[PDB]
Amino acid sequence: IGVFGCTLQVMQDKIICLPKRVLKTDLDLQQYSFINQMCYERALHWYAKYFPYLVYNSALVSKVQFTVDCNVDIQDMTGYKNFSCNHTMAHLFSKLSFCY
Amino acid sequence: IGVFGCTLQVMQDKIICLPKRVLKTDLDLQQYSFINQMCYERALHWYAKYFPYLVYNSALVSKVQFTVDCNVDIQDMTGYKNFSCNHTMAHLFSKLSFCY
Amino acid sequence: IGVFGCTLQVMQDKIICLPKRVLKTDLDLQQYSFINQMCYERALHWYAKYFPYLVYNSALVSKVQFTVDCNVDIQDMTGYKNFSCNHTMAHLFSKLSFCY
Amino acid sequence: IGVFGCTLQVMQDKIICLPKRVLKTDLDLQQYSFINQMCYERALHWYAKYFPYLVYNSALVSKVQFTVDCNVDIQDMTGYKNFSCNHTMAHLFSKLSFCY
Amino acid sequence: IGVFGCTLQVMQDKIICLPKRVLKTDLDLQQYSFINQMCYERALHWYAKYFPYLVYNSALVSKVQFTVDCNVDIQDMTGYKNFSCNHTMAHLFSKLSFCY
Amino acid sequence: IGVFGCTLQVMQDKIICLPKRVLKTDLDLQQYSFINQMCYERALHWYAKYFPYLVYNSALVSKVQFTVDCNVDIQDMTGYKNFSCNHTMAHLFSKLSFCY
Amino acid sequence: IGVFGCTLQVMQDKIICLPKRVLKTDLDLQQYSFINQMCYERALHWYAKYFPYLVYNSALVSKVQFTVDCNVDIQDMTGYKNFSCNHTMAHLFSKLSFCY
Repeated sequence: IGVFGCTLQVMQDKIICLPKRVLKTDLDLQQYSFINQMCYERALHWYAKYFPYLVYNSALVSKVQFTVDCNVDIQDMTGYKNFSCNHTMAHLFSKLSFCY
Repeated sequence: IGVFGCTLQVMQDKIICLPKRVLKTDLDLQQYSFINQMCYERALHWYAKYFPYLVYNSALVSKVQFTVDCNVDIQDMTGYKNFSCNHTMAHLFSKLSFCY
Repeated sequence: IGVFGCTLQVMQDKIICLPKRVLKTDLDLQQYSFINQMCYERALHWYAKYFPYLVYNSALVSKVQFTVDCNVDIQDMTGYKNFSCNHTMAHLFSKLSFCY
Repeated sequence: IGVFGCTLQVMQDKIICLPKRVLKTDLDLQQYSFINQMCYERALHWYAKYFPYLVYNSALVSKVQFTVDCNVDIQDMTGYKNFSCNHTMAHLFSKLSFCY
Repeated sequence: IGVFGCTLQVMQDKIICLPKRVLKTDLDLQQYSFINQMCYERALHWYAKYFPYLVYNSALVSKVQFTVDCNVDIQDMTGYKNFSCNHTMAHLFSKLSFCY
Repeated sequence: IGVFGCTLQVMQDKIICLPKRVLKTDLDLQQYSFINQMCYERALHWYAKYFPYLVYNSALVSKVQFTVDCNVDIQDMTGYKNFSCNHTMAHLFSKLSFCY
Repeated sequence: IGVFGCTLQVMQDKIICLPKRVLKTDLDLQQYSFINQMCYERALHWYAKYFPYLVYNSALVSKVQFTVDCNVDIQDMTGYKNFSCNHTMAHLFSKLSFCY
């Protein structure tokens, strides 16, 4: 399953982030990708990233949720700090892990 | 069939959503993708996602429809809550399942 | 032929729809794709979709045409209801079927 | 040859159309593609499309030319009727046919 | 070599054209591609196209150059007639032919 | 591992850079890519680049960090000198190296 | 190595150019590609292109540098003559050549 997991990680492991504190946001695609990857690095739990190398989990199953909030310190960098984000494979990996 | 089902799930399984309560919507592509995946996670029935892993269905056949509505709580996030959505694989998978 | 037909279905089976009642239309690509799939589900005849699963046809050959009109109920949703649409494989599939 | 021809018509059989009667034209990419396929269906001679199924030609060789004009009736639909169009496959397939 | 030549022809044989007589030019991508193919058909010498079918050349080697000028009659069509153009295969195929 | 490392280097070795000293920045995609390449060359340590040719590291493991600052002299070229940059594979390669 | 070198030349041998004498530059992507190819043809040393055909080099190793300045005569064509340009394979091929 871990091999299939790394196929998912390479192909479709993407998250999408939009700012919360204040609907156009006047951010370009480069800024959007930068914010997404920053929130992936800081907000998403390390289990999501480390799962495909693997193939204590009792707390891990309930640890990760679908939608997340990250207070990424890009104030004066993108104009916002609080960002709400989501990623489609959250529930997919949750079901996989409940099966796994 | 289930292998074919996960093929369609990987390649062409996207839904499209547009707001209802009030034609430009001044929403960028990132916002559109975020709304699409949010409504896919919330509005779309779990059978649509879980079909390719399997390969009680009597109510499940009539459960889903082509066009759906999601009242996704993204106020001050994208500016709208009610979103009308559709995806091409709705009727396709309905026909496949009636055959299946 | 039916395998070839589903090849054209997956790769190049695309239709394009433009509003009729009143040349920019101030519609984004997401709205265009939504209208395309909506009219594909509604206006396009079920034979066009169901041809590659088979592989009464006397009425089917003259049933469909190249250009179509759909009065899709997207008023206050996209701003127009009447849409004229066309798709390239219409005449191609008509020729195939006349051969087939 | 005909197999090669079907390869080209899948990959590079694209025509481009621009309106004649009156340099921005304020037409979106969807409208451009719609006009392209419309004029391809109406203006381009059936020999160009039907060549890869074959593999009387004396008139066919001089029948088609590189650039074409189509008076496609999309007035109040895209804003123009007369369109000048061209595709790179015209002279290439003419040379192929002269060889063939 | 001719097989390799037709490989570069299918993948990378693209030319770029810009108008001369008078830096934004307010031409869309469709118009740019149309001008590119028009000047490719007109300005570029038939050796560039016909090389990969082959595999008198003494003057033919010095015939073509990297950049070209073409006065394509697209007045009231794109707004300019004189276009300076260049393609990536010019010096590459010149070296290939000097070797060949 | 080093072969896999060069697979990542070819596929997904990308960085994103945003200006620091003062949220739109009115920089095009070409300028964004140029800034990314500059800061990838000057800010990213040579070990990140040279890892896939190898396959003293005690200081090298703690040498690099996820987010970096790059002070590149493109003033009057893109309008800014200080940029903050990040790349996806920083943590992945740090974990790989710690395992390695 | 030369086979690998021509793989890089086909895939990722691209350069980026921005004007120097005077941050938006109001140049479209077609103009950007045209400027890039012009400067690649004139500025980049013939060794960079001719390396994958071979596979006197003592001066060649120090001959080229990563960033270049090229004074391309497209005044009244794109609005600028002086351009600073870069290409990603500079340091990579310099290391390869020092090894080779």
